[PDB]
Amino acid sequence: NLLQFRNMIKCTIPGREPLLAFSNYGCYCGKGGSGTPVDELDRCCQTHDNCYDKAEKLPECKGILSGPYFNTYSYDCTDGKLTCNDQNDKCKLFICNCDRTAAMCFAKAPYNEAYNHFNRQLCK
Amino acid sequence: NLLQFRNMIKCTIPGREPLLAFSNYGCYCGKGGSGTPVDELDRCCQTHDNCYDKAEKLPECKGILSGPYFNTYSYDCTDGKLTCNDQNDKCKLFICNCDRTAAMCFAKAPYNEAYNHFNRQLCK
Amino acid sequence: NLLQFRNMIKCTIPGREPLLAFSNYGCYCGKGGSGTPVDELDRCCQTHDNCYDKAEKLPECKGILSGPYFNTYSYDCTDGKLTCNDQNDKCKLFICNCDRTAAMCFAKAPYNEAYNHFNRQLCK
Amino acid sequence: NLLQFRNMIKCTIPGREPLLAFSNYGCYCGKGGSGTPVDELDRCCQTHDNCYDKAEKLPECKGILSGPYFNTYSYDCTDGKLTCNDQNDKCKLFICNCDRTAAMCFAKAPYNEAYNHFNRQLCK
Amino acid sequence: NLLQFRNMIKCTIPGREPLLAFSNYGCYCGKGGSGTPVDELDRCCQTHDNCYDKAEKLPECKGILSGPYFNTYSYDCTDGKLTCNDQNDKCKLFICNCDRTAAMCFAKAPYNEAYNHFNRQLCK
Amino acid sequence: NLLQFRNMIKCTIPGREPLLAFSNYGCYCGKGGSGTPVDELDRCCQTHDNCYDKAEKLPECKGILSGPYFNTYSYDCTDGKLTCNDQNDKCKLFICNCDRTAAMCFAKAPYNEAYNHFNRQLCK
Amino acid sequence: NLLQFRNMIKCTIPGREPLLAFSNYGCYCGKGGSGTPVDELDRCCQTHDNCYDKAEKLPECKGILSGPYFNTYSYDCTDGKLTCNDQNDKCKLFICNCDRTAAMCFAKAPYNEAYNHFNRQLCK
Amino acid sequence: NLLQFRNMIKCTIPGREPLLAFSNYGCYCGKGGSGTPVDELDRCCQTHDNCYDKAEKLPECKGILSGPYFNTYSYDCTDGKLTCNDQNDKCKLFICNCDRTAAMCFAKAPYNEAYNHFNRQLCK
Amino acid sequence: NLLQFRNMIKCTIPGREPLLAFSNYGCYCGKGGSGTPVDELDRCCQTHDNCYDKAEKLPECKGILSGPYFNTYSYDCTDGKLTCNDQNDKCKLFICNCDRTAAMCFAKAPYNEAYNHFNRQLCK
Amino acid sequence: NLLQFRNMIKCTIPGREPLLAFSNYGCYCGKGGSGTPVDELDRCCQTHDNCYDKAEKLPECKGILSGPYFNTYSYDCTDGKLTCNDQNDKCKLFICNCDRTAAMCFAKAPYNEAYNHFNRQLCK
Amino acid sequence: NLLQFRNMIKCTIPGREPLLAFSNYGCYCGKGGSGTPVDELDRCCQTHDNCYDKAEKLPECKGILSGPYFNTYSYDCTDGKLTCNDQNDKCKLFICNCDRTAAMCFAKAPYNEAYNHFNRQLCK
Amino acid sequence: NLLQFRNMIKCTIPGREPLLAFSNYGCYCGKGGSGTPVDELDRCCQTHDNCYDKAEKLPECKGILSGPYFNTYSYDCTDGKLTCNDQNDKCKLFICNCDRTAAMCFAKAPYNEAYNHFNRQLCK
Repeated sequence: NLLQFRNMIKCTIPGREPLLAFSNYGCYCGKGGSGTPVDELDRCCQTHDNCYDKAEKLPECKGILSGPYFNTYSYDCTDGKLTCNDQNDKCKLFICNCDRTAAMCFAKAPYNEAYNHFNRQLCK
Repeated sequence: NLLQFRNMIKCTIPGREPLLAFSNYGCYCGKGGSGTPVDELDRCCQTHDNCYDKAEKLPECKGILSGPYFNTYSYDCTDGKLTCNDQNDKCKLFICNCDRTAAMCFAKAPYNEAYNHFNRQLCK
Repeated sequence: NLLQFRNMIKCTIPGREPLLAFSNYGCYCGKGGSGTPVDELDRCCQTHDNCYDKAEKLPECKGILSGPYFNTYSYDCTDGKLTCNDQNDKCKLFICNCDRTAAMCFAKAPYNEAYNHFNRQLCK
Repeated sequence: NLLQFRNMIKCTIPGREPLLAFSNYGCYCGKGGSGTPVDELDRCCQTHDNCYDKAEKLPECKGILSGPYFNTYSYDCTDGKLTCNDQNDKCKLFICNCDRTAAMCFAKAPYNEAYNHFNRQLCK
Repeated sequence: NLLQFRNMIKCTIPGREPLLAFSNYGCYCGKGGSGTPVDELDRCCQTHDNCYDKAEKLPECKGILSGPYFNTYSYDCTDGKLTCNDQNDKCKLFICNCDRTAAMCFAKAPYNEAYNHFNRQLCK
Repeated sequence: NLLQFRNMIKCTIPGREPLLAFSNYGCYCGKGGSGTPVDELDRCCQTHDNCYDKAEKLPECKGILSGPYFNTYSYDCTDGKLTCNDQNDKCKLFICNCDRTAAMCFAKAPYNEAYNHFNRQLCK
Repeated sequence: NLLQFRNMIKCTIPGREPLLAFSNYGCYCGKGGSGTPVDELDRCCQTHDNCYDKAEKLPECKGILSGPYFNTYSYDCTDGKLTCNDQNDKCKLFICNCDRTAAMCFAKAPYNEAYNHFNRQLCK
Repeated sequence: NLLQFRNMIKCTIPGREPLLAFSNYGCYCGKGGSGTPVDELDRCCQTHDNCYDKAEKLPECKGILSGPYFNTYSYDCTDGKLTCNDQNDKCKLFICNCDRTAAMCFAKAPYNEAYNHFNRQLCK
Repeated sequence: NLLQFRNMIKCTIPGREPLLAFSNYGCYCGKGGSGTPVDELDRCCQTHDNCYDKAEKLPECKGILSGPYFNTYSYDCTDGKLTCNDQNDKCKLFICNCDRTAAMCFAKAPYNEAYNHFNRQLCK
Repeated sequence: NLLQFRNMIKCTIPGREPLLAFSNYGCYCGKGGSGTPVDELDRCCQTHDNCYDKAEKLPECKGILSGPYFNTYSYDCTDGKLTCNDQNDKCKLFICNCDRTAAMCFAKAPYNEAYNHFNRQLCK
Repeated sequence: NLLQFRNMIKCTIPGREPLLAFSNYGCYCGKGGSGTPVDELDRCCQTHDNCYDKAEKLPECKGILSGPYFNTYSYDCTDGKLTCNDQNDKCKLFICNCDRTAAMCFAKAPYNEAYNHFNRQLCK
Repeated sequence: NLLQFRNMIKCTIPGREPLLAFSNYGCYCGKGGSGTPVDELDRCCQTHDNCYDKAEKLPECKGILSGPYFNTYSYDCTDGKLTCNDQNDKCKLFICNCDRTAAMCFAKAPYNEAYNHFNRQLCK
């Protein structure tokens, strides 16, 4: 779920509040992005969006609150490494993997504070 | 067209008024849906949406009123079956199948009054 | 960018103001469209959208103002012929081609004065 | 229903796409009729509007989809003429006549393209 | 006034909270008209609007808060029956009758739960 | 026309600027209408609105700018008395008469300054 | 309810229309206000708000339309004197008192014609 | 946090999706409520609001994301009983207690589906 | 008044322009705040807001321009101290303290550039 | 006034309905202004606007309804020639002259129908 | 600053609350000046507006809070007269004169309460 | 055009992304004026607006897309200097100069980071 993704970011990027840094960044980080990513971080978010889009169509993703925002999956953060532990519910597993890949993608990307709260009318 | 779609539902589901049962059901049945389906029926509607999405991009679909909402196709309902009788117009034939498939999917799926008039804010 | 795109059209269709003939044409011309294209011209605009969609995902396209709307590419118009000059900047080459392809398409397709300033509520 | 109305227009007026010539003409043709008719054609649309208004207060009209826009009646177009064949359902018969009368009024009236795409703020 | 009207309904139909059963029923109940009444109950509401329409035209009705919504009239509910006690003020009498007639009409008409929270888009 | 009605008011009520007193008065004077009139003057405007509604339906009324707002008629104000002079154009004559009886009605009605810019939501 | 409140004021201040004198007065009169009261009258309206605030929290106030705006209480006005008659329904007694107290306050306080239709942007 | 409150409700009320039942109920359950509670459940939500309001002012509640919506506290749900385990962070403890009291309050209150998605204009 | 408040900040904090440092800091500094403070400085602003809230309800605060935003009090800044010299006007004396207290709290508290121009969506 | 300017245009340009051709033309003709004129006609309107801006500053111009929109001046249209006749009221004379030179300017400028209802966002 | 402007008004005009007599008079006094002045007083406000417009382009005016609304100048009001005492800061001196000139213009001009709370749609 | 203007700035000031440093600086940079320029940099922007204002008035500027925002001019940036190559088209020359002058002005003026993302509310 939303909070689990936030915690996954804390796992890959210690000491830095994810909501207070990735919530509204560039053209895709945050809520409903469009256009072209302003950098590598932003593209991580663009890809994250696409993954979620895929989850909504996944055969196994069906049911109340089974959406990426509310669906609670099982994962572990051990020594800066994340593992998705779901075996039975493949929807929770797909979702977990979307967040894992993203959190890890965020960790390998330069973060520019100037791109925070970017005017999205420029994202076309 | 949509009126034909409604009548296709009546064919496979005589016991219901399509506009009261599938107008605002789940996250995909009815005007613009998003998020992930709440159940099997909702999924039928999501798939329907996709089919219409494909219909618009189909090469055979061209010209005014060739869209799934208004394009009139030829079909038949005899003993609750539904047969798409278009052959020369591949566009109309495609849209017809979108409707025949969804209509049979609607009947071959459970209905949950609890998901009718669904709170779509719970779809993400 | 779009301003360059307008001039490319002026390069391929000398006799007209792109903003008066192609910005409210059919279902897709002019951006912000959907549904089924009404004719060949309308398809041109649709494949032009798709093209912009791909540009926003091209790996080579990252950075402030790298989007197809505002990204300034290098090109030339000599003897009714358009040439995209970009070379090492693949992103800005791809966009230049999107616009090039559309401008030549607009020119080869018949123009239907009746489809200009099209309703759009009819594109469903 | 509206789609049937369009076809009734094609009957009395073969050389025209109804949705392109009457869906936005004068002050009453098409959607938001208000003010004074610009011409005889425009008046046909005001009458039509009034007829539909009567249709909704006809004691015989009642139930889901019995409105002029969605109610399907039985009619005929043979060698240029229109015949309303409803007998039992007087609600359909009425709606059918609303449409038939407007269709013949459209054909028997002058067409002024200067009045197409009319600036309705001039209707007051 | 409207608050009194709700109580008149509680008078002729004891168990229901008028605001839950008659606020979004069919095309006309709960104010906001258009379309064709879906059933007898819906008729009652359309007739109720008409009544309010006339009230706003009665010579006897003028002055601040003389409208049917806010004009407080004199009436009584005893042993399940409604009595309009206005004599000296014809306007208050007319309005009180509009509400009385409507309350009795609701009580006599069948209540089709399927039509509650009805989608007005289908009233055309 | 608009300016003529204003002058007709100056003819029947010397010493006032019609646009400064009848612009937003009560519930029907000006632009909007709705509810029950707050007094006689307001009722005069209510009746005026209705007369204008009848002119839009008048057979003689049809042509560009032949609406009450812009249609210039022929009238006379001589010694506080108004006379409508049109003989050839019955639409202009009807409009002139709507303005004339309204102006005369205004003159017989007490004007309450407190009703200026009345909160029209209280008009129900 | 508010309509009853208006009549209570008419009971205590015979010579005026509550809606013309107390709905846009100062900073607090008329609901939807804040800041510092401008005079005694304005304080009356403030303590009337506070009173409504307490009513929404009174344990005895629960149920559809139990709020101070729409809850109909029992009361009487005889010889310029207001009496709240409710007895076993404590909620509807408390509200009746809120309105009673305000109406007597309005009457005892000086009325400042200059503070009517007050700016409010000045209430900070 | 938000999700923890949701899970606390599942603890006190097994078999029933909290977001799908309490998210938009009555006048206070959900987001920013006003007026008077429609029943006991609703008041539980009114009180919950007040508790949160208190937390925002609690001396110990200070810091980024230490708000009731995002602040993750420690609690346990064992055999339908909830316990708040925080000892060090008194802000997390206050918040936990707000949710605990509410979840437990919800469990002792009749739930009416008709009050779900209640028109809040009636909450005054 | 607010200009005086600004100058009180300059007194205790010569090294800053109050409008660039405390205009949009945290969740409470500046125009309308909500949620819980991000830090000690933010808390000073929350407390300030409350003080102003009290100022409005103070009995001694009455009349036009007696609000904290525009009410001018008498005070003094000598060697970075700040002394409220009002004695006869208790309202002005109260507001002055609100400002003196917040001003000294601002100086006796840490400043975090990371919380300046804070994303208030993170305040709940 | 408004209607006079319209008639002045009919004087200089017979065979056209000024409100039907100059209402929303280019970027300055009508109501709005902004940007660069699309041609000479548009420039005439741009200049007109400026003349009106000068009249509002004219010393002689002051009094209720003495603005360009409502101020009735004295002029003559004789054989396609316009003459401003005011001598006593210099404000009416100035206004008349703004309308006169504009009407004459319109007559010397080519009228492009394609510029009607121009998308004013392209005017920057 | 504006508060100083108010006091300058109290100087030349002791028997009036500036915020109640000039904050919404005519077409220019107070806030959204546009159109033609209704009277001499109204003109004083248009001039004032123009002066402030000049103040913002004065080369001597620059920096935070140097605008006419927030910039504090030094002035004097003794036995009814106003004296601008700024010498070094020519920006303040200018603003001060803008205010002084308007204040004396207000006093030396007629006051028409009929023009208070003016309907600015009559300004065109 | 604006896109060219951004590049002219990249010419005279290599390291900054113009959109990050000059889009929300002071009161005038980034379009949207009013107030008094805060510093030399802000002056540059105000002067730039003025320039655009004049451009919209140059006799030499007419036709679709001749405005300073979208009018594409001919220029060159070589070895850190800007050259406007327009000769045949004075309008394009004027605009090109407006941008050139501005770019050079930005480069010469001090950049006060504290004024970036400045609150326009303080420009009054």
